[PDB]
Amino acid sequence: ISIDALMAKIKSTMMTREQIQKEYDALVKSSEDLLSALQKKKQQEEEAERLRRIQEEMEKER
Amino acid sequence: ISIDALMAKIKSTMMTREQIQKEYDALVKSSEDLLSALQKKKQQEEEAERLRRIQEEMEKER
Repeated sequence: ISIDALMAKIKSTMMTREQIQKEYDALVKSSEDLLSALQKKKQQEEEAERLRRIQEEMEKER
Repeated sequence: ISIDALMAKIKSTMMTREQIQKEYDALVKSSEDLLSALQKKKQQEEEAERLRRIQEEMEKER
């Protein structure tokens, strides 16, 4: 009766909460992947400029 | 740099997802408590009408 309508409403609200959780999870994963790429890019750029300076200090002596 | 802005944005989105999850959890608990009360009320009403009939069948014989 109003029990079965309310059971259906509880099931419908649980699905909405789960689907919204999944969309926010996908926003978080997307931003974290972009963050991971930028952190990697920063490590690579610092790595290269320190190594360039090591070669410049080696070429001054020769 | 844009790394720290993005770390803050990831932290802010995780808080929003958690707070929205909590509000939907409270809608589900609220509907489930109301469902529990109606199911209890239905069991009590069926219980009483069967017991009333048991007393009526006992009083017909006396």
